[PDB]
Formats: sequence, C-alpha cells, structure tokens
Amino acid sequence: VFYKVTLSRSLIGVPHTTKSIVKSLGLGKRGSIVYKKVNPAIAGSLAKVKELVKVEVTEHELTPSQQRELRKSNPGFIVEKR
Amino acid sequence: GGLLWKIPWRMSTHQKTRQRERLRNVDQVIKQLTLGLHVQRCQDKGLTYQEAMESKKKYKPRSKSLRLLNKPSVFPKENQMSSKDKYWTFDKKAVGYRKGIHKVPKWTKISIRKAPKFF
RNA sequence: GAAAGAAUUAAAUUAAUAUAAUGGUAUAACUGUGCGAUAAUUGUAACACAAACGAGUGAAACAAGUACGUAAGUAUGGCAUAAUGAACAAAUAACACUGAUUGUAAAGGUUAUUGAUAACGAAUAAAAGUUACGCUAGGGAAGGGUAAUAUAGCGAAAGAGUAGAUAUUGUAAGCUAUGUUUGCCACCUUCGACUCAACAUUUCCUCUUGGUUGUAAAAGCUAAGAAGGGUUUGACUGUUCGUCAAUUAAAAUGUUACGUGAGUUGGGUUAAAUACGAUGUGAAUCAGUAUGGUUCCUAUCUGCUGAAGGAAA
RNA sequence: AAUAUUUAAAAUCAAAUAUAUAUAUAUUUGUUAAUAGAUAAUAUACGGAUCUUAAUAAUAAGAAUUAUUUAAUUCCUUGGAAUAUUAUAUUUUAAAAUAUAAAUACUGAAUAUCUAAAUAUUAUUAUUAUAAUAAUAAUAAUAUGGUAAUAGAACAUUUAAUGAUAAUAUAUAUUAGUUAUUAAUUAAUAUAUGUAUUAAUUAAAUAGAGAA
RNA sequence: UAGCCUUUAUAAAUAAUAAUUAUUAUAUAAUAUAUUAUAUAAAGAAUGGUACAGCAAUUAAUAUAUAUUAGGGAACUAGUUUUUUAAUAAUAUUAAAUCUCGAAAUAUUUAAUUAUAUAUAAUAAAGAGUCAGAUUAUGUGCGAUAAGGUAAAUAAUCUAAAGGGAAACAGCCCAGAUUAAGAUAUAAAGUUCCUAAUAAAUAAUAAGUGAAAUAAAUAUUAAAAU
RNA sequence: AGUAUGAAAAUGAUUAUUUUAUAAGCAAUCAUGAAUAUAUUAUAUUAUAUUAAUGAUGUACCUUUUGUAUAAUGGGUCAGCAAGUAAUUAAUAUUAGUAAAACAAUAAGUUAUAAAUAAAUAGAAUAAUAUAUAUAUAUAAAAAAAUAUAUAUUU
Ligand SMILES: [Mg+2]
Ligand SMILES: [Mg+2]
Ligand SMILES: [Mg+2]
Ligand SMILES: [Mg+2]
Ligand SMILES: [Mg+2]
Ligand SMILES: [Mg+2]
Ligand SMILES: [Mg+2]
Ligand SMILES: [Mg+2]
Ligand SMILES: [Mg+2]
Ligand SMILES: [Mg+2]
Ligand SMILES: [Mg+2]
Ligand SMILES: [Mg+2]
Ligand SMILES: [Mg+2]
Ligand SMILES: [Mg+2]
Ligand SMILES: [Mg+2]
Ligand SMILES: [Mg+2]
Ligand SMILES: [Mg+2]
Ligand SMILES: [Mg+2]
Ligand SMILES: [Mg+2]
Ligand SMILES: [Mg+2]
Ligand SMILES: [Mg+2]
Ligand SMILES: [Mg+2]
Ligand SMILES: [Mg+2]
Ligand SMILES: [Mg+2]
Ligand SMILES: [Mg+2]
Ligand SMILES: [Mg+2]
Ligand SMILES: [Mg+2]
Ligand SMILES: [Mg+2]
Ligand SMILES: [Mg+2]
Ligand SMILES: [Mg+2]
Ligand SMILES: [Mg+2]
Ligand SMILES: [Mg+2]
Ligand SMILES: [Mg+2]
Ligand SMILES: [Mg+2]
Ligand SMILES: [Mg+2]
Ligand SMILES: [Mg+2]
Ligand SMILES: [Mg+2]
Ligand SMILES: [Mg+2]
Ligand SMILES: [Mg+2]
Ligand SMILES: [Mg+2]
Ligand SMILES: [Mg+2]
Ligand SMILES: [Mg+2]
Ligand SMILES: [Mg+2]
Ligand SMILES: [Mg+2]
Ligand SMILES: [Mg+2]
Ligand SMILES: [Mg+2]
Ligand SMILES: [Mg+2]
Ligand SMILES: [Mg+2]
Ligand SMILES: [Mg+2]
Repeated sequence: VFYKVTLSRSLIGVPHTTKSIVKSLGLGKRGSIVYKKVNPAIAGSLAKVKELVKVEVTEHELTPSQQRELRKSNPGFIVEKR
Repeated sequence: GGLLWKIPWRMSTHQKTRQRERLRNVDQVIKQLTLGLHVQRCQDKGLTYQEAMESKKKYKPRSKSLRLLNKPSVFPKENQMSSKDKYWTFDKKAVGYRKGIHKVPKWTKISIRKAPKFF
C-alpha cells in the first residue's frame, strides 16, 4: 500500500520547519505528485504538513515514466506517410 | 493609522464556504492517513488489499500525533465544529475575546479548530 | 515488664555560607574538633563548554615532590557565579641561548616578577574654548500620525435651587466625539496689518417652536428647528489677544499651508554696526532690552475674468 | 394575564459521533433583534449604478443586506438508489402516458497538467565522424524571478600577425524579407571605390554611454 | 572579524534534513506472581518551569456577637461585665515582572530505523557583498493597554518578487515570470450591470440597518427562557 | 582653424497619405474596423507597410533609499568626447614546459629537496605503523601536549 501525496498548496507563506518537512517528504513544486510506501514514519511526517498536502491511498505505486504516460493527452489523429 | 489595510472585520459567504471546504479537506487527509496505516498493518498480518479494506475491525493509529488528530475533543471535524470556531479565532486583546480567522496570517494554510471552553 | 544502645521516621537549609543577588548546601558546601599549614606546589595538559579574534571556563590523564588519613583516598586555594587591563618602552632576578674580527664585554633572547592605559580592545610622553565675520563637503541618516492635555457632548446624579436632584444649576469618578489649544512621535527639512474673501455650523443677531412652584406682563434663563440675510469704529500696543471709549439688531466660533508676501506691507521675529543689564578669566554669549538695517520675477501649463475666430446646423 | 430575573447547552434537555451495544459510558453540537446614542469645514461618496416586490398577469421579477447551509430534494452506505423538477422526443386525447438527458454549479493567476521550443544537470538511447570522445537528435526526471555580490559563455568596435578573392566585386546608407535576431545575411535602390589588414585563429585595447 | 552568499574539489563519506520507535497502563493469549506477543488507551525516552492554575512558603489584601494578649471607658460592693482599640491566633476568602507546592502545548534534544541521494552535512583551496532595514501577526519592555511611536523575541513577506485578489495599495490574502501556446484542473478572491462568472434552501432585518475600513457607556421598544 | 565628401541626428518650412472639432491623463502595447500605398505567381475571398474609429491594459527614466508616479536627486534635444590602467612586488588557481629537481648556464642566486626551536655544537623504524622515530617543554631514560618522519620504488 502507498500514499499518493500531492503538494496542493505553495510553500511561500510557510515557516521553515514545515518547508524542511516538505523537502524531506520529497515534494518539490506545487502540484508535484509523489508515491510513498506506507509506514508510521511517513504518516507522521504527512500529518505534520496536513494543510499543504493532499494524500490518498493506493494498491500500487507508479514510477515517474508511468505517471507521464498517464498524463499525456490523446492526439486525435493517425499519421499515414506518403 | 494612515496606511490603509482595508480588511473587513467579517468574512463573505464565499469565503466561509472555502474555509469550510479547507477544513473538510484536512479531515479527509487525516482519514486517509489512518486508513493507509490500517491497510498496511492488515497486509503485515497477511491479508490482501481488498480484504484489508473490507475488514470490520479497523486498526487505530499507534503514533501519538495521529491518535490526537483522530480524537474530536482535540481535533474536531468540520461537521462536528461549531459555526463560531469555523469563522472566529480566540484573540485575548480583542473586544469579545474573538477575531475573524481571515485576520490570522496564513489562515488558508494554518489550522486552528479548537478555541477555549468559554472564550 | 524495665534499663541502655543502635538508631530509624517526621520536620528543617526560614539559621549558617568572608561579601551583593541568584542557584546549591543537613549525604551538609554550615558548625565543632585532632593533625597540619601542606596542594594559595612544579613540567606536559587531551577533550569539552563558551567563543569573530584577543581572551574566558570545566578538566581526565602522564610525570616530580608535599600534607592529612588505619585505609579507601582527598588536596593544583576559598559552595559557585564579580574582585579587572593588551602590546610597546623601562625595571629586577634567574637561564647559558646568541656574543657583528677573535676573546671578554655590551646588547638582545628565554623563564619568572613589577607598576596603567576607568572614554576600562588601551590613538600621543604631552592639547581647552569661541564665531550673529565665518567657509567646504554631505545629511535632513507647517504637512502626516497620536489625542495625554484642551474643547464639546452623553450616561448616572452627590449637592445647590425659600420647599423639590433633573426651571436653572451638576463635585470627584464613568462612556464618547473633535482635531480648534499645549504636548508626544519624527514619515516628511514666519507673527501681525492691508486686499479679496470661499466654506462649515458647535447660531451672536433676525424667523419658527418646547420647558420655565423658578413663563402674570416686560426683560430674561434654558432647550429643538434654522446657515436666507447680517455680524464695528476708535485710544493704547508690532501684536492676534487684551484693557477701555463710543455704537450696534448682533458686535458668534472656527476651517481654508493657524486662507491670502510670483497680490501689497515689513511694525514683530530675524545676520552683519553699536550700547546697556546679566554670564564668562577671555574671545564672546542671552526662552534679556534698545537704535539701525537686502531679495527679485515680462506668466509656459492648470485655474479664474472678460473678448474673438473656427465648428456639425 | 401580573410581578421579577436571566439572555444561558456549565447544568439541563434534544440531536449527532465513538467504545461493549435495543442500553450504558465518553465526546461533539444547539440559547435574541431593532432604533436612538451618531457629530465640521472644496462635493453625494457601499469603488460607482443601484439593491428590500406586487394579486389581477405574464414561456419571465421578488436583496444585489445579515446568519446557517447546499450544489435539484429525500433515504442508504465520495458512491449508488428513489423522488419529483426542468428540457426534449414519441404516442394518444392545450393535457395525459412512455422514454432520453441534465444533475460532474461556474469565473479566476505569468499556479499545476497538456501542448510545443530553449538551456543545464542526472539516466537511458539513436545517427554522423579522453570513439570511455565530439557534434546533432530522441525519451524520463529535476532546475531555470532576482538588488548587493560570485561564476561561466558570447557578440559589436579598433589596431598587429597570417590571408584567397574582385566593378557579375566590395564598403556605407535606406527600405522590405531571412536566421530564436545587441548580430549577420538576401533583394532592390543610392553614392563611393579598380578596391577589403576581408573569412577564420590568435594577440591585444583610448573596446560599447539616457544618466557625473 | 564572525554570521548569511559564490566558485572549484575531497572522500575506507550519510555523519545532514523529516518522521517513527523508545514510555506508562489495561485486556486477551502463550511460557516460567514474572516474561513475550497482539490489540486498545494515555498529549507517551530524557531536559525544562512560561501560559494556565494556585495561595503552600515569601511578599500583600479583606472579614469575623470566635479565642487570647494588654489598653480606654462602665455598673455594683481592688473584684466584674459589656461596648470595644490594636496585635497575635483560628476559620473563610483573595493576588505578584523579580512567588511557583500543581502544570501544558510549542520547544531543546539522543540512539537506531524508514524516507529524502538528479539530495544533504563536513572538510580543503579561493572570491564577495552586507553591519540605516520596513511592515504584518503573536508574546512583552517603554509610552497613557497613545502613535504610520520606540526597544528588542518568533514567523512571513517586502527588501531583491513580476502575476491574481484586497476600489487605488513595497510589507495583508493567494502564488514565485526559461520561451510560447491556451484544451484541462485550479489558488486567494469573486459570479444584477459597470466586470470574467449563479442557482437554490431555511431563518432574521425594514433601519437603505447594511451592501470589503463593525463607534462606547446608556436609553427606548420588542423577542425568547425561567 | 587642413582638403574633399557628406539622404548622421537634433531643428525649421512645405507637400502627400491617413486620423482628428461631445472628449480627459507616460501618449505605448495588445485587440480590431476602415482608408491609403506597394506588390513581373494578388490564382483571391491575397500579402506586407503606413495611419491616435472603437475596446482593453498601462503611476516616464535613473540615482538614493526601510520605501519614490512622487510635489525627493539629475537630465532642453541630438552629435562627438567622458571612468578598474600601468609599473615593481606577494599569495592562490588553471593550463603548458621540465621534473627530484625547476629557472639560469658566465658564475652567482631564488624556490624545492626535513620537521622543529627564541636560540644553540640537535635532526627522522636499535627487529616495522605507531605502540617506532625527530624536534620543542621536561629528563637518568621513558611517559605526557603538539606537529612532522617511515608500511620494484625516494617526494
Ligand atoms: Mg565561602
Ligand atoms: Mg540562598
Ligand atoms: Mg558551542
Ligand atoms: Mg578561540
Ligand atoms: Mg571550604
Ligand atoms: Mg605608548
Ligand atoms: Mg666581538
Ligand atoms: Mg575608548
Ligand atoms: Mg572601548
Ligand atoms: Mg581607542
Ligand atoms: Mg584627548
Ligand atoms: Mg551682533
Ligand atoms: Mg496634524
Ligand atoms: Mg437639595
Ligand atoms: Mg466631573
Ligand atoms: Mg414674557
Ligand atoms: Mg442646529
Ligand atoms: Mg429662499
Ligand atoms: Mg490712530
Ligand atoms: Mg497664514
Ligand atoms: Mg502666494
Ligand atoms: Mg507660489
Ligand atoms: Mg535712519
Ligand atoms: Mg454540553
Ligand atoms: Mg462626506
Ligand atoms: Mg465593492
Ligand atoms: Mg508556469
Ligand atoms: Mg536567474
Ligand atoms: Mg571609451
Ligand atoms: Mg552619445
Ligand atoms: Mg542604453
Ligand atoms: Mg566578511
Ligand atoms: Mg541518520
Ligand atoms: Mg516571567
Ligand atoms: Mg512545581
Ligand atoms: Mg545597525
Ligand atoms: Mg516603526
Ligand atoms: Mg537597499
Ligand atoms: Mg507583488
Ligand atoms: Mg523570497
Ligand atoms: Mg521560477
Ligand atoms: Mg448605507
Ligand atoms: Mg464603509
Ligand atoms: Mg466627433
Ligand atoms: Mg486634453
Ligand atoms: Mg506634477
Ligand atoms: Mg522628479
Ligand atoms: Mg532640472
Ligand atoms: Mg631544558
């Protein structure tokens, strides 16, 4: 099981301890998705930043490449070269 | 006070709705955290994900902060909370010993659910 | 059952600690007593604390020696945290390291010790004032905020009012408004007169009206509406103000960069000259007094007063 | 009805959540309003218009204020189900029945994603010719606001060294194109010159001016 | 000079940052009244003395038809009672920058573990700039619980930060501009028109109260509950 | 203050195109009609260029500051000129040459090759990593603090 955590809010008005926690967690920019294997340690860290973050549990995690592939929009065309 | 910080003493309807939504989101986050921990513990014992999700007896979190957050006396949910504590902080130097939450700096990030028993 | 001992429990650190205050101290760091008077000793001190550097603090250990203790051991001054000062230059000893041709020496070094720089990281062995005759470089390293005060109001009403707190008056304390006074802050570096005034209303006169055992009448007093019109001339003083004289229906109070100096004035305030009283050894100085005494501007834009041309009628 | 308090969910009751559970225990939530008081000087001053609804009568308006809420309404556990609504189509007699849909409120940043481009680093490739390299191109990721400041890389200008070429050329100017463009290049036009101290690499600088 | 910034590197390198575990108690199960495992509860290893709370000791304040210690009056024949005056005791009730006997949270902070490594610490060799700061929020000192005041503490922003909101806006609410593109999610803030975007529900107001800068004691009129 | 040349700009007058006499502010940018001009591939329902219909956004620049649209500094406009340079040295770094030596070759010198110590006649494994050795303090010699030296080839 994995927490899919997302940095919903910015770190602009945020004090330095909370910023440091966010950095440790692995979230860079706003809206940058990170999957974390569930445990007590990561849960407590997430609780510490509960108002900046959106968490949701998952069966499986996704690698960055997989996430990118999921994101990619449908090109509404099929090329045929001649 | 020649510089004009034109901040109204009370919130609009739309502001209040947003605040409520934010409060609900933090409760949801907490719920997710507890749920994931429970699922993990079920897996450790030796159940599948689906089986863990089904389980009648949900495991309560052992770490302290999480356990406190779970308690409504310490950290109440938005549905539990009073109208007043959603939209008014305690401020000892204000008249009424109360102040709009919107007047708190970084109120959109910072959480503040519980006021004192009689203030 | 009794005596004696060992004591334990409770309380206490409120006494006492060389000395401030704080922390600690009865397991005593406090107190008494024997010995002693040594460790208020000598070389290396890691490692920490603190910490810009300079310094500061605790200190295991190794080596030499000493005092107490049967021993275990303890002592590198004081229960702790203040009790202090760099270099340079001199001075005194010890060291045996250098010895400007060699030898001595001198002189320098090492080690220990000495006195102060209190503006206390100490500029020199050694330095105060004055300028309105001043000069250069720079900095700004009434308006704005406030409303203690001031002015005005409100609530409550002790108390005056021949009797009755609320006709009229309204202690001290309470709640406000104003930005008209005297302050405070430091974002921001001229008083009066003449002339012309515009605005406010918290109304002085004129109009309407409520109350007035304290409206008989007439004069008043107090309150509500009301800014249309009106609201002074002289003697004194630079004065606003104030005192008075003579009037007036009344001689209201403000705001406007305490309106108005590219509109006038320049009496006050103000620099150069001079004198007086006081202050100073003095040059000179003054919340002093007096005589004298320096800014100018053809209007580009805004605005206002008038007057034309062009124009879409 | 009258007198006198209080304006309260602490207690109390009601409702909801969590532990054994038709109950107990613990927690959470629910208890007035209006007016007057009210007030200065260029000019009304919610930013302005303007906002409080009304039958007859609308295929139609009825806070745009304050307080508690929702995203049609009601149960069940974000989700489904039922209910009526609204719109539409069909069938029947402007109505009725059947069915399809809408229920994801929306606006909103130079936020994030997508969509492409650039540079830098990390990790994989491909092509072409310290090949464990270089150049170019892919993919995935992270980064790219900036005063004082630090670091890296370029360009314009002028001189010195080397140096083809040529009026069908070169230089300068103007105009319009081109290349991710302080620069250079193409074409046209103009004026000069029988011609670049030219391209390129080095060396250097009286090497770039809206600020004294 | 240190603090904060930059460049280039170094490893028998993770020492950095964040959180968890650590404790106490209960119930159940298994071994020998103890230990281990599981579950739950508890602001949960160590350090602390602010808020709060409290009146212990210290310093202060109040009351007793209470008691004692004396004094001033007073009635009968020096003894005695009452109305007392202070102190002390007793009992009850109170507060303080330099009182804390109770006592948080935040905090300081340790080991291992996990997560951050396209990331941190440390060290080495070198370059700086800066030492006028401002506002907002919270807790204080000064001021008058005055100042766009002053002095520092913590956090953020501005400083050096453009973009959206707050009418206009250095410091507030969101959010960090490599260059475009403009389909989708949005933040704060909004959705009658000006102006991009709206429909509902239940109450209350009638004062234009109010509608993004809340003005007090008090008065009058209602309204609930007892 | 040479001589030629000179569509360099500021600046003036005039003409052409276009907009402008009911509209208000850094005079630009973006949207967007219209009018005009040019266009030897406008085939057009075309393309570029010029031009304050109309709409939206838009508080010159610098300096100095906690902070400036500021009514703080400075500039009338344009042209030319106007500011981290040199010498003698020292320390770092990068590369290149040579390398236990380098530079220089006449010798002399500088740096390196050994660490110390105020200084002196002292100076690096007696049988291997420091537990050995060297120096300074101390000493009979060790120990003790500090730094340095040693595990086919010297750095
Ligand atoms: Mg003593
Ligand atoms: Mg004491
Ligand atoms: Mg330290
Ligand atoms: Mg030191
Ligand atoms: Mg002693
Ligand atoms: Mg001297
Ligand atoms: Mg001699
Ligand atoms: Mg001094
Ligand atoms: Mg000094
Ligand atoms: Mg000095
Ligand atoms: Mg002196
Ligand atoms: Mg004089
Ligand atoms: Mg003022
Ligand atoms: Mg009386
Ligand atoms: Mg009074
Ligand atoms: Mg009369
Ligand atoms: Mg009046
Ligand atoms: Mg009239
Ligand atoms: Mg006269
Ligand atoms: Mg005046
Ligand atoms: Mg004037
Ligand atoms: Mg003037
Ligand atoms: Mg004369
Ligand atoms: Mg309750
Ligand atoms: Mg007004
Ligand atoms: Mg508005
Ligand atoms: Mg972006
Ligand atoms: Mg950058
Ligand atoms: Mg030049
Ligand atoms: Mg120039
Ligand atoms: Mg320029
Ligand atoms: Mg420095
Ligand atoms: Mg670690
Ligand atoms: Mg204190
Ligand atoms: Mg205690
Ligand atoms: Mg300073
Ligand atoms: Mg200030
Ligand atoms: Mg600055
Ligand atoms: Mg900004
Ligand atoms: Mg920043
Ligand atoms: Mg960025
Ligand atoms: Mg109104
Ligand atoms: Mg208002
Ligand atoms: Mg017209
Ligand atoms: Mg005009
Ligand atoms: Mg001006
Ligand atoms: Mg200016
Ligand atoms: Mg000028
Ligand atoms: Mg010796």
